[PDB]
Amino acid sequence: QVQLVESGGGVVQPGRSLRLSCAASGFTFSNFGMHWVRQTPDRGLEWVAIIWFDGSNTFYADSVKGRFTISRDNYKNTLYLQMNSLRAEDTAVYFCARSFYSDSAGSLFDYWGQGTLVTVSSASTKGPSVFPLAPTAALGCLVKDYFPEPVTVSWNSGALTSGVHTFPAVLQSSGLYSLSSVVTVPSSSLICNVNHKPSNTKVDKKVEP
Amino acid sequence: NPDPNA
Amino acid sequence: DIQMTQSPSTLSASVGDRVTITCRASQSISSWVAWYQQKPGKAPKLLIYKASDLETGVPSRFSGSGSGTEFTLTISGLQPDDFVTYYCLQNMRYWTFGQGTKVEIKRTVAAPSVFIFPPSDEQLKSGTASVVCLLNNFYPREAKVQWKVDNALQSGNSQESVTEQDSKDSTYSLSSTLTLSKADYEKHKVYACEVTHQGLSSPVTKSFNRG
Repeated sequence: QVQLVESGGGVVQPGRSLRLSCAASGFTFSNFGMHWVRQTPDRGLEWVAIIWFDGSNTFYADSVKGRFTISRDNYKNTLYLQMNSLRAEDTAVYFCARSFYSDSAGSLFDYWGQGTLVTVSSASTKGPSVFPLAPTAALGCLVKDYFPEPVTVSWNSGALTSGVHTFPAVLQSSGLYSLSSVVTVPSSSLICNVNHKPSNTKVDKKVEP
Repeated sequence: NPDPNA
Repeated sequence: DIQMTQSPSTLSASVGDRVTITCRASQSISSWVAWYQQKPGKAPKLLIYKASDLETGVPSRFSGSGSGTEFTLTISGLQPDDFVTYYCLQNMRYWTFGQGTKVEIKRTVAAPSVFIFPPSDEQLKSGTASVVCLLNNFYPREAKVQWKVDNALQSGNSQESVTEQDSKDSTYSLSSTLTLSKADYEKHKVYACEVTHQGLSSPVTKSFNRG
């Protein structure tokens, strides 16, 4: 089947550069135009660039003209996106998208990649500080001051699943994320597993009243 | 939007 | 450019309902409108193209109509797997998406279970103080939280987030974090969290004397 796999995402300092790749397989890459499309939590789906099958034509969204460049390798079957002068507005998930054209449908998208996150920030990678939220009875953990996302929280090593709420993180004024994870117990009280991939941090904290 | 394929 | 706006932003219905999402263009685009569906964490999926043409393999309950500036997507008989987000796209000159419409499961009103958490001591010796207020399993999603320190409102010093609608309760949960310095924290004593929700006949407050 068709497969598009993005790679190259990561944290970029404002004004610096970054390149994204997209490995295509399961079809003839050289016959289809390719797109890049990005998505922001609060701005929606924004089309970035399109390249022809033979790379002859190429068009960009106005917000990236002069900074971005879409290329293509019709031998290694890979789509590329060179991103210069990155701004904060560029922080989003960047999707690879194969073009679909018919005489009735026009140019569209059909097969997408899994997406890859690009974070334009001035922060350094840092491990999270795990503080306990001590107690029809509520308890939890506080995952504070980590960068970049994501963190992974589990309770009792994936056993205590019922009644758990791991909340979406928030970006604080320092530029570091913070996150809450709560769980309800039957008041007959008798450990959160925070794992931060970038900082290689694994913290396990016990919550007693 | 023209046809970007072959 | 051409702008795309969908109405409403959030749709509330039950399984089996017939719902309609409306998409309006800033200029006439004839029938160059497609409809995509995005599930959480996954990529968009094509459902309708050319305003009213159903993409291969898409169930027949999905249906689209429209020409010129206004366009409608209709789901006759909502299925459980359909309570996600739906975008409209124009493909006349380049490509512009709408803002998206979340289809949400309608449920009976449920008041939140409010909990307040004092700052951890390991955090207090570090310099900062975080006070978490938990609003557990409520419906609808609209809620108001206000922080009170010695009966004094707190503006610009708290952040909150809400979980996804629960696949087993169709409820929501909120957590607000009030962030104060250790000097400002040990200056006062009564830290309270006031919650206003439709299920509450009166605002609820969970306090904790500093100790």
